[PDB]
Amino acid sequence: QVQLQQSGPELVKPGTSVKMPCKASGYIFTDYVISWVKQRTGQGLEWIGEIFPRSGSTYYNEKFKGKATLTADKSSNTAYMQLSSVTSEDSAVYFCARDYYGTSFAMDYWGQGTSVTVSSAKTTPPSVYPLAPGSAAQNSMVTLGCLVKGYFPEPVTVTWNSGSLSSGVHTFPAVLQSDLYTLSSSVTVPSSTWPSETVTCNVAHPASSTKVDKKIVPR
Amino acid sequence: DIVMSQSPSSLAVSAGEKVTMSCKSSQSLLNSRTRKNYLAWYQQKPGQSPKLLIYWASTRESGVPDRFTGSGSGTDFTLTISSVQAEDLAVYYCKQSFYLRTFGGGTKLDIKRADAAPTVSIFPPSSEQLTSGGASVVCFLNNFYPKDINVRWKIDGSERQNGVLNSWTDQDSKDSTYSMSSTLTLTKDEYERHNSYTCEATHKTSTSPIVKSFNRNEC
Repeated sequence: QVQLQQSGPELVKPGTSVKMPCKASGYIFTDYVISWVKQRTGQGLEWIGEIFPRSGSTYYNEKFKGKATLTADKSSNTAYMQLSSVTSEDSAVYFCARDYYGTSFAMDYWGQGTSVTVSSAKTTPPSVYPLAPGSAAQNSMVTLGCLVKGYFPEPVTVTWNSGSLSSGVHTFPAVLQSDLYTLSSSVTVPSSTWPSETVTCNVAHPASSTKVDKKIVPR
Repeated sequence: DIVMSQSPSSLAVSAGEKVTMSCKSSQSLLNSRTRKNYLAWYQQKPGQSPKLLIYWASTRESGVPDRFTGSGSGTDFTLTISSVQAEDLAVYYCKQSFYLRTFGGGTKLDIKRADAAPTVSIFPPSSEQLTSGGASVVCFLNNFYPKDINVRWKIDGSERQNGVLNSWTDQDSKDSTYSMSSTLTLTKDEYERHNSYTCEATHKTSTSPIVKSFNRNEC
């Protein structure tokens, strides 16, 4: 199982640095090149550069030379990207990629991406509020939700019954208002499931290391 | 620096229909010795990290449906989806690795389908949010097509525009629909004053708005 494991989300102050790890398991880490790729919010992908971990020789996109610095630790099969003197322009998701250089020349494995937000705004944890349905005539499926309000930065992840409830879920992209994000999620389940059973929504905010579970009770 | 170019930038077709998409490079990506074009095609579905589809211009990677096919050579390249599925919603990027790495700007595939009126649900404030002084009324307008939809909030019959926050999901990969959350946020005092709260959805599928409401003082 070729897997590339990237750190959870980063808030970093303007003018300072972030150093981000990509931990490689399932193959001979030194037989493959690691490529790093940037993706600004709702934009295309942009290749940052590549490191040959066996030698440590690096190549980049010339836009990022002197902004991004790539290293590797052969002992711990872990590649790293440092970004120095960062600006709002550096805010993005960053991936690492296994790069089958010398044969396919393609990035066959991608880590899950690291969200980097550049701001001197404070880390704030979310308030998670249950959305239990009111008085209405709307009667075979019931829809419930969670309001995740007043957190910085992105992201939060939301799961229902810790991931058991996957179909019929809609999590809506957060919206920034005055240094603070708000997001919402909905789950749609049979009328035979709730409230006879438990539907709990799980909010992770890794920036502030928050995990909250909000049980959806009626009324 | 090899520049890469995709057209069209957006693209919308029905399930089961064919779609082709174009990728041009500023130089030839063909290596005369190996006989291979270093041009790859990737798929990035919404929320997910990219996935390698094809390498050497025409060689389909593992874990990729046979409906995907790559072709071309030199400086002109094509991706054919021979029978598009709902799951194929995504941006498709071509990328050269002939020298360094360059990604195209992306070709967004939107899926077109039979219209659907939205399932609307309205949720009063959580008792927990009202304890803190705040009052958010949330409306989920789920599983609709096409994406254009207006929402309006009435308070005791009068429209309200300040304090609303709206958020659209990307198209669903299973049924090709869209969804939206709309949240009307108020103080508890302001919420406590009035009695009727009403969420109206205007969509192509009816000329009559879909209306959902609740009375604060009721069950």
